[PDB]
Amino acid sequence: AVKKFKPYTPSRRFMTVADFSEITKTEPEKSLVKPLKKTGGRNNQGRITVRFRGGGHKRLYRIIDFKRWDKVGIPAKVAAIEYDPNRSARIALLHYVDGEKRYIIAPDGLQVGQQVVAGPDAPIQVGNALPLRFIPVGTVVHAVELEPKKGAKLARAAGTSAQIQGREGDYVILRLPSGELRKVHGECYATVGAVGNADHKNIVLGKAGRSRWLGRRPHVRGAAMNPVDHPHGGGEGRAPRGRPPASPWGWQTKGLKTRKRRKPSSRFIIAR
Amino acid sequence: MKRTWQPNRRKRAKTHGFRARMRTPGGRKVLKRRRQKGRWRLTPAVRKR
RNA sequence: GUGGGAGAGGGUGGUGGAAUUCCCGGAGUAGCGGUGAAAUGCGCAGAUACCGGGAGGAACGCCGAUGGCGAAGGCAGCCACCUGGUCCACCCGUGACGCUGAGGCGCGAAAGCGUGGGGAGCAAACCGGAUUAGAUACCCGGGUAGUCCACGCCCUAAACG
RNA sequence: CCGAGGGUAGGGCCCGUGACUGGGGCGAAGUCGUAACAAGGUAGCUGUACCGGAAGGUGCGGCUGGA
RNA sequence: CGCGGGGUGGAGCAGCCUGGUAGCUCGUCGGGCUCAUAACCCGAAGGUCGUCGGUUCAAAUCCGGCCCCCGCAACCA
RNA sequence: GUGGUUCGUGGAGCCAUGGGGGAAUCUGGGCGGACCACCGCCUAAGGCUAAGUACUCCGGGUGACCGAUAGCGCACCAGUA
RNA sequence: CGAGCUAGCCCUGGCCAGGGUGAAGCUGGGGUGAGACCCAGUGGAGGCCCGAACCGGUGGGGGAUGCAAACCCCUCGGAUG
RNA sequence: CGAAUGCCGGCAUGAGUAACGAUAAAGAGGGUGAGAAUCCCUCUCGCCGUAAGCCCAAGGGUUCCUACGCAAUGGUCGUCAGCGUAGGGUUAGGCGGGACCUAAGGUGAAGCCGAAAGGCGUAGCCGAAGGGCAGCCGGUUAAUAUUCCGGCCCUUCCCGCAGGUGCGAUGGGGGGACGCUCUAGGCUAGGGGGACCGGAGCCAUGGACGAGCCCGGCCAGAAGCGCAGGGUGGGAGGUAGGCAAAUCCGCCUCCCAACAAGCUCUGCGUGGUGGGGAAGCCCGUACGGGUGACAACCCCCCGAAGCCAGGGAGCCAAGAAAAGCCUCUAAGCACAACCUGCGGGAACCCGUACCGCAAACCGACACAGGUGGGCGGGUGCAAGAGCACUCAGGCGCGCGGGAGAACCCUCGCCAAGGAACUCUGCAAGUUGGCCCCGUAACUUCGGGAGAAGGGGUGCUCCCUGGGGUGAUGAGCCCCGGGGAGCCGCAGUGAACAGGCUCUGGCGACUGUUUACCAAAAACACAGCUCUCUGCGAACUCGUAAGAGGAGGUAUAGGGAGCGACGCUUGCCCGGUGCCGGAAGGUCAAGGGGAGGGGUGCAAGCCCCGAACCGAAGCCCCGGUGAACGGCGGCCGUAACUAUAACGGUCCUAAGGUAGCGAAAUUCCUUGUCGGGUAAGUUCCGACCUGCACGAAAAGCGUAACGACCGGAGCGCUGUCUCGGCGAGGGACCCGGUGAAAUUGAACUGGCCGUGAAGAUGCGGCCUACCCGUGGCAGGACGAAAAGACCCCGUGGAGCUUUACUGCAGC
RNA sequence: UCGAUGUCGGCUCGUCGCAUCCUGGGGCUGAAGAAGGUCCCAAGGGUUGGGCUGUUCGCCCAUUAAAGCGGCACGCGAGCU
Ligand SMILES: NC[C@@H]1O[C@H](O[C@H]2[C@@H](O)[C@H](O[C@@H]3[C@@H](O)[C@H](N)C[C@H](N)[C@H]3O[C@H]3O[C@H](CO)[C@@H](O)[C@H](O)[C@H]3N)O[C@@H]2CO)[C@H](N)[C@@H](O)[C@@H]1O
Ligand SMILES: [Mg+2]
Ligand SMILES: [Mg+2]
Ligand SMILES: [Mg+2]
Ligand SMILES: [Mg+2]
Ligand SMILES: [Mg+2]
Ligand SMILES: [Mg+2]
Ligand SMILES: [Mg+2]
Ligand SMILES: [Mg+2]
Ligand SMILES: [Mg+2]
Ligand SMILES: [Mg+2]
Ligand SMILES: [Mg+2]
Ligand SMILES: [Mg+2]
Ligand SMILES: [Mg+2]
Ligand SMILES: [Mg+2]
Ligand SMILES: [Mg+2]
Ligand SMILES: [Mg+2]
Ligand SMILES: [Mg+2]
Ligand SMILES: [Mg+2]
Ligand SMILES: [Mg+2]
Ligand SMILES: [Mg+2]
Ligand SMILES: [Mg+2]
Ligand SMILES: [Mg+2]
Ligand SMILES: [Mg+2]
Ligand SMILES: [Mg+2]
Ligand SMILES: [Mg+2]
Ligand SMILES: [Mg+2]
Ligand SMILES: [Mg+2]
Ligand SMILES: [Mg+2]
Ligand SMILES: [Mg+2]
Ligand SMILES: [Mg+2]
Ligand SMILES: [Mg+2]
Ligand SMILES: [Mg+2]
Ligand SMILES: [Mg+2]
Ligand SMILES: [Mg+2]
Ligand SMILES: [Mg+2]
Ligand SMILES: [Mg+2]
Ligand SMILES: [Mg+2]
Ligand SMILES: [Mg+2]
Ligand SMILES: [Mg+2]
Ligand SMILES: [Mg+2]
Ligand SMILES: [Mg+2]
Ligand SMILES: [Mg+2]
Ligand SMILES: [Mg+2]
Ligand SMILES: [Mg+2]
Ligand SMILES: [Mg+2]
Ligand SMILES: [Mg+2]
Ligand SMILES: [Mg+2]
Ligand SMILES: [Mg+2]
Ligand SMILES: [Mg+2]
Ligand SMILES: [Mg+2]
Ligand SMILES: [Mg+2]
Ligand SMILES: [Mg+2]
Ligand SMILES: [Mg+2]
Ligand SMILES: [Mg+2]
Ligand SMILES: [Mg+2]
Ligand SMILES: [Mg+2]
Ligand SMILES: [Mg+2]
Ligand SMILES: [Mg+2]
Ligand SMILES: [Mg+2]
Ligand SMILES: [Mg+2]
Ligand SMILES: [Mg+2]
Ligand SMILES: [Mg+2]
Ligand SMILES: [Mg+2]
Ligand SMILES: [Mg+2]
Ligand SMILES: [Mg+2]
Ligand SMILES: [Mg+2]
Ligand SMILES: [Mg+2]
Ligand SMILES: [Mg+2]
Ligand SMILES: [Mg+2]
Ligand SMILES: [Mg+2]
Ligand SMILES: [Mg+2]
Ligand SMILES: [Mg+2]
Ligand SMILES: [Mg+2]
Ligand SMILES: [Mg+2]
Ligand SMILES: [Mg+2]
Ligand SMILES: [Mg+2]
Ligand SMILES: [Mg+2]
Ligand SMILES: [Mg+2]
Ligand SMILES: [Mg+2]
Ligand SMILES: [Mg+2]
Ligand SMILES: [Mg+2]
Ligand SMILES: [Mg+2]
Ligand SMILES: [Mg+2]
Ligand SMILES: [Mg+2]
Ligand SMILES: [Mg+2]
Ligand SMILES: [Mg+2]
Ligand SMILES: [Mg+2]
Ligand SMILES: [Mg+2]
Ligand SMILES: [Mg+2]
Ligand SMILES: [Mg+2]
Ligand SMILES: [Mg+2]
Ligand SMILES: [Mg+2]
Ligand SMILES: [Mg+2]
Ligand SMILES: [Mg+2]
Ligand SMILES: [Mg+2]
Ligand SMILES: [Mg+2]
Ligand SMILES: [Mg+2]
Ligand SMILES: [Mg+2]
Ligand SMILES: [Mg+2]
Ligand SMILES: [Mg+2]
Ligand SMILES: [Mg+2]
Ligand SMILES: [Mg+2]
Ligand SMILES: [Mg+2]
Ligand SMILES: [Mg+2]
Ligand SMILES: [Mg+2]
Ligand SMILES: [Mg+2]
Ligand SMILES: [Mg+2]
Ligand SMILES: [Mg+2]
Ligand SMILES: [Mg+2]
Ligand SMILES: [Mg+2]
Ligand SMILES: [Mg+2]
Ligand SMILES: [Mg+2]
Ligand SMILES: [Mg+2]
Ligand SMILES: [Mg+2]
Ligand SMILES: [Mg+2]
Ligand SMILES: [Mg+2]
Ligand SMILES: [Mg+2]
Ligand SMILES: [Mg+2]
Ligand SMILES: [Mg+2]
Ligand SMILES: [Mg+2]
Ligand SMILES: [Mg+2]
Ligand SMILES: [Mg+2]
Ligand SMILES: [Mg+2]
Ligand SMILES: [Mg+2]
Ligand SMILES: [Mg+2]
Ligand SMILES: [Mg+2]
Ligand SMILES: [Mg+2]
Ligand SMILES: [Mg+2]
Ligand SMILES: [Mg+2]
Ligand SMILES: [Mg+2]
Ligand SMILES: [Mg+2]
Ligand SMILES: [Mg+2]
Ligand SMILES: [Mg+2]
Repeated sequence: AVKKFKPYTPSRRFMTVADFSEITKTEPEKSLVKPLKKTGGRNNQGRITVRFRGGGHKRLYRIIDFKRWDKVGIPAKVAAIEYDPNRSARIALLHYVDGEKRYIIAPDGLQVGQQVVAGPDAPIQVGNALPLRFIPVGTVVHAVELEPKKGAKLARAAGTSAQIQGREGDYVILRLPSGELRKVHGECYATVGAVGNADHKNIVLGKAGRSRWLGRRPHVRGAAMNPVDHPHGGGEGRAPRGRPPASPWGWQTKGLKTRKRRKPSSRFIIAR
Repeated sequence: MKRTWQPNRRKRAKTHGFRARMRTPGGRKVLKRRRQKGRWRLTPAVRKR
């Protein structure tokens, strides 16, 4: 839906906030299962190695369930859907009859009170997790494992999915959010449905501060700098570059393919 | 204005203390040099309890 | 009211085959495309034509009519749901409850616009190749917006009987 | 107190005038090309969209006021 | 003032660097087609190569000096 | 592929070795400056071994060494203020 | 050897007088087939406004062997981010 | 040694000169003393009072208190001191920190890596103004006090008795546990008033013996109460999860509650008792002591930002951890152990003085600078921590006395004119708070807005409407209305408090920046687009291990550019880049050996060595511009001239579209028209001949916004005509202390000449007794910095690239 | 003169030259008069305010007896901007 504001201030006239109506009466989270201390820090042991990180709201990590094959066969009741500061998506709090409480990343269409479960069994319904094999060709799916028993790694961003395209002996072909065509092992779990919160892309930050709230420090142009700092630094009053556009570290930034050629992963990929 | 000396006992101790110098080869040599020199004070005297 | 009937009338969800284009495998060569005639273009780096597989979008051949439906615009593969209009028969109920309609309000082809998706074919602009005195056209080889979908605008027409 | 009028400030409508600009009408025999009327030598017209010295051309849907 | 590029039939341009031969498109002129003009077709004409010198057997062509033309430069103060 | 030696790729041996290949036990093996023949010299891939040699924190001796701006930074409670 | 100054980030704390303006959303009324929407009243949003603390450092003057190796005076920017 | 802007030391000059450190301010009497403006005391005066007053923390480290001192330290003096000598002073189970806990980060057994040194590292450990944890009020010292003492009250341990129970962990669960804005109810701190209570006293100078003036009317406090408020459901089954096990927790399912009824838990009142208790007067202090006193200790009102507290509501950016504590069981042990009550005993270590917005901290100084947290009274002005005055409390800033010139600083006023000043209204004025009328273009519908422009503002009396606290009233406190009237030049009478408008450029906007000459139109910014990246991601850092990215996964991450929003962003892929091409050419080691060479009597041993087989790269074939970039010349033509829709021709990869244009771009240039003016190189509008705009190094616009920059007008003025006067701090004179750069020596005039070309010093002439004080700046090519421009040196550094040569990386 | 001779303009303050702008005296005039022209003498005094531009200079506006030209380190920054 997206919340919109009137221009009672500049920067309030474009600003735009998510709709939280799917956030069920459960705004503060769940101890026990999560949260952990989350360790803010824009850099490695010592030095900054990703520029322009820092500031922005304190967070608690929700330790979510990315391998659903523990509770094969054990169903769970979806108890709530809550805000997760550390991902684009929303998260489902679910209660297993087992007693155990996990969070699943919350797919589009998930309703509270719903039944959900994981395993070879598993009715093909939104929320359920299955090894890729038993899932019908053509159904859209998410939180897909890359290699079996290694955890969900594909399609967890808000409003993303992959679609099952066909099969090939032990592998089923996937079409990933990027549009790539991937052979992913049959035995990999993946949960049916799309991610949801799909209006995430429609949000307009609206002002500088908002950027900072999310811990995004000001990014400065190479043009703004000096020859010591950047290939684009200097010279006089503005300058068009004077070389093929580059990163600060000298590599070209328009076109230069960067995936290494001899990756053994290659023989499992069929697209862009 | 604000000058450059902003005394802090803890800082002076953690920074220039006998135990800091002892911790690394760089520092151990400092004690060696100061000893051979005949320095009355190997490290700065940080006070208080 | 009761009981019936035809229909591409509307909206949503799902689905089927033919064809084109691109990709992959096989087989296969010296030309294919195209036109008034050509050239541009594509092709021994293996094109065209032929067989197998896969992908994707869009439009539904025959039935089809000089036919049907709607208030117009408009509506056509098939299926299910939701839904409007309407004709007949019986003459059962109400009982003049009617007709029209400034304004208002809704709907309103195509092109266009916003946001996002999609993109096979086609195709403004644009680039080439021929034609001409010239060609910013007509023909030909490419080609992007758009053409498709969702939501929001736009309100025009030879919106014509 | 009110009160003609005078004064200060800010608006509304109207008329005049203005470098320069936009298209319009009119003015016997200047230029360019041929769009329309015959199937007008590309059927025409059309709402719209883009392009072009110019008439105009092309895309899309429409009309018969053409076959 | 300095620099380097250029003046060739009526128009716009080739011809030079490796000196002997001035070519193209248009235009002009004569002839056709047409009722006529243009288009088109068949013929033909037209250039002291900016000027002064010499270099060579021979100069548009190579080397000097003036003459207009274009282009660049003129910075530190 | 490099280092060592006077040797800087040189006709470049010798001595060490990171990489690849990879033997033999005296009729076995290395060397005498590419290499080959001859004539010779040595016996690699385990280890230890006084003395003669270096220095001067410390003690002593001596000076065609200084004599308080000299001589050690310091003759003096100086690596101090 | 230095981040006890300065720059950024990390962890844990603190501070921001008093005034203005009045968004959404609620509630009532209106409107409609249901809506949209429109009036109020309520509400109390914002890199919103005036202005101390606080953070600055705009213009002018002074100062110039200074009170000060960047200061003083009047003036001025921000002040729930 | 005579020179090195030489080195060390010593002493001159400037010179009794500049200064003596905030313009908050002093005067007198009396002490003391060898000696007093400067020390003590008293009286008067002034300054601070969201401090210039109190309390913490850091830092400092004896500066504390006292006795005796004044050589030096003190910008003067000093009898004084933060200085010299000595002596004394810092008392804790409850305050802070440690025998408690975890944060970032550190360290780091396991493990991983690294020539060495060392680098990483889930467990643990360390690490704190954050979690935890038991003391309040008074009194005493010259100097400590939540530490001593008094009263009242608590905490752990250890050992007993007495009563309870399956007790029991570093293991399970629960809790601890958390944002920002706004907030309700009830309290407390604190404050105002009182005809009431308590007090020495006091009637002055015209009046007042009065419900007069003045001063004060509290603090702490266990249990039990009372009032507010915070936390919490109770059963019974079933159970497969909480990494062993649980009765606990979790998840089901039935009952009864749904209330805070009940349990607890805090706060606040009250409380046995304990303590404090003014002005004034009298004393001797360097200060405290006594009396007031058997002190009184009561009633209203305002009331927090603090307390109940984990309260409530809203919002998106979604808000530590661990222990203590509750609970559940495990091994064990159930004569143990643990819980409750009561007794007795035990209770360590380090800090404690003083300064603490400053003369004791950071700035070489008793330095107009910098320094975190809490209290911070009253009155008035709408409010407030603002401003004026002033409680408590603390100060008059460690040179003074005169004078009353120039000039400077800071300040006040000014006839007439009013921007004529000037690069510029620079500066200075005008305006200024609050209530009420009233407000335009334009606009993204919010705004523009405090638009503009106006009016009101004191005091007195009369009438009158709402609340709040009390009971539905009096009072006490907040907000209103109406009507008469009074005084002055003037009523936010003092202080604090916008000058306004029109029109351009740039940048959308709040932000950011060259600490110490630039705050901007530069950076940033939401947003747009291109490109890389399928996850052990790309990229970054690191030799490595490893880490960031990210406990993220294409709606995500990195890189580049543009830079809100509107309308848009043309043509060129020839060169360079990047992308795509199992063909071809070239292409290194390696393979391969036709063939040849050297030695051997030979078997042999050792050399070179052509075919051919050999990657990436380059070549070559394509693509791609929100990739690097680029986007023409010359002639002719219309029935007045003029101009050229129209044509010719050359060349290119293509030959700049729209929009804009004498511009933050225009040389010629003050282009030419128009506008503002008496007059306009600037400004605004146009034209286009664009030296040398033009589309994401974006193009053209845009409301709002700005300590930006330009042009104009109103208002107002000492900016100016053109100055004048007054004020205070200096300047001047006197007493006290007393610097500096500079300096070859000096017995240091003018002119015209001359000289290395600008002479006090040389020539000629002219002038001129010796020495100071206040002033002025023409000169000593005055001082200051071994010119920062310029060149030179086969000097140096930062930067760049299709310079050379390497290296990392790929 | 580079071990420094501050560099345009303005402002303040002057002073000097004369090849004189005005005022005084004068000759020739194609000088009727008035007013001019032009040459000689003469520096004693005077030689305005504004718009524009950093400007010097210039161009304007309104005046005037006139709206002079040059030098003094393009006079003058230990005098200012
Ligand atoms: N009245 C005509 C209107 O204007 C236009 O027409 C104008 C022009 O097109 C037209 O120009 C014509 C030209 O077309 C034609 N080929 C040649 C002719 N000499 C011109 O003529 C013009 O100029 C001449 C001389 O000055 C006059 O005498 C004459 O009146 C005038 N029409 O002159 C017209 C004005 O007079 C539109 N084409 C027409 O549709 C419109 O309705
Ligand atoms: Mg936890
Ligand atoms: Mg590192
Ligand atoms: Mg470290
Ligand atoms: Mg940026
Ligand atoms: Mg820069
Ligand atoms: Mg660089
Ligand atoms: Mg430039
Ligand atoms: Mg550059
Ligand atoms: Mg009937
Ligand atoms: Mg009708
Ligand atoms: Mg329509
Ligand atoms: Mg359409
Ligand atoms: Mg968008
Ligand atoms: Mg096509
Ligand atoms: Mg076509
Ligand atoms: Mg033709
Ligand atoms: Mg019809
Ligand atoms: Mg008009
Ligand atoms: Mg007109
Ligand atoms: Mg036609
Ligand atoms: Mg025609
Ligand atoms: Mg036609
Ligand atoms: Mg059309
Ligand atoms: Mg066309
Ligand atoms: Mg220079
Ligand atoms: Mg060597
Ligand atoms: Mg050998
Ligand atoms: Mg040998
Ligand atoms: Mg030997
Ligand atoms: Mg030995
Ligand atoms: Mg001697
Ligand atoms: Mg000595
Ligand atoms: Mg001696
Ligand atoms: Mg010495
Ligand atoms: Mg409202
Ligand atoms: Mg507000
Ligand atoms: Mg604000
Ligand atoms: Mg403010
Ligand atoms: Mg000498
Ligand atoms: Mg000396
Ligand atoms: Mg003197
Ligand atoms: Mg003096
Ligand atoms: Mg003096
Ligand atoms: Mg003083
Ligand atoms: Mg006062
Ligand atoms: Mg002492
Ligand atoms: Mg003392
Ligand atoms: Mg004494
Ligand atoms: Mg003294
Ligand atoms: Mg002093
Ligand atoms: Mg004495
Ligand atoms: Mg003392
Ligand atoms: Mg102990
Ligand atoms: Mg500890
Ligand atoms: Mg610990
Ligand atoms: Mg370590
Ligand atoms: Mg660790
Ligand atoms: Mg602690
Ligand atoms: Mg404690
Ligand atoms: Mg004390
Ligand atoms: Mg138990
Ligand atoms: Mg436990
Ligand atoms: Mg626990
Ligand atoms: Mg009396
Ligand atoms: Mg009490
Ligand atoms: Mg268990
Ligand atoms: Mg007393
Ligand atoms: Mg709460
Ligand atoms: Mg622990
Ligand atoms: Mg103490
Ligand atoms: Mg104390
Ligand atoms: Mg303080
Ligand atoms: Mg002092
Ligand atoms: Mg001070
Ligand atoms: Mg401060
Ligand atoms: Mg207060
Ligand atoms: Mg006020
Ligand atoms: Mg104040
Ligand atoms: Mg005046
Ligand atoms: Mg006056
Ligand atoms: Mg006036
Ligand atoms: Mg002026
Ligand atoms: Mg002037
Ligand atoms: Mg101005
Ligand atoms: Mg001003
Ligand atoms: Mg302006
Ligand atoms: Mg502006
Ligand atoms: Mg800005
Ligand atoms: Mg700053
Ligand atoms: Mg600066
Ligand atoms: Mg600024
Ligand atoms: Mg500044
Ligand atoms: Mg990692
Ligand atoms: Mg991570
Ligand atoms: Mg990106
Ligand atoms: Mg920009
Ligand atoms: Mg930019
Ligand atoms: Mg472009
Ligand atoms: Mg190109
Ligand atoms: Mg190409
Ligand atoms: Mg290319
Ligand atoms: Mg390639
Ligand atoms: Mg190759
Ligand atoms: Mg122009
Ligand atoms: Mg230009
Ligand atoms: Mg004019
Ligand atoms: Mg003009
Ligand atoms: Mg530009
Ligand atoms: Mg561009
Ligand atoms: Mg821009
Ligand atoms: Mg700003
Ligand atoms: Mg004055
Ligand atoms: Mg005075
Ligand atoms: Mg004196
Ligand atoms: Mg000297
Ligand atoms: Mg001379
Ligand atoms: Mg002499
Ligand atoms: Mg002389
Ligand atoms: Mg002088
Ligand atoms: Mg020099
Ligand atoms: Mg050289
Ligand atoms: Mg010089
Ligand atoms: Mg000198
Ligand atoms: Mg000098
Ligand atoms: Mg004369
Ligand atoms: Mg005369
Ligand atoms: Mg003016
Ligand atoms: Mg003069
Ligand atoms: Mg000159
Ligand atoms: Mg000049
Ligand atoms: Mg000068
Ligand atoms: Mg100066
Ligand atoms: Mg001077």
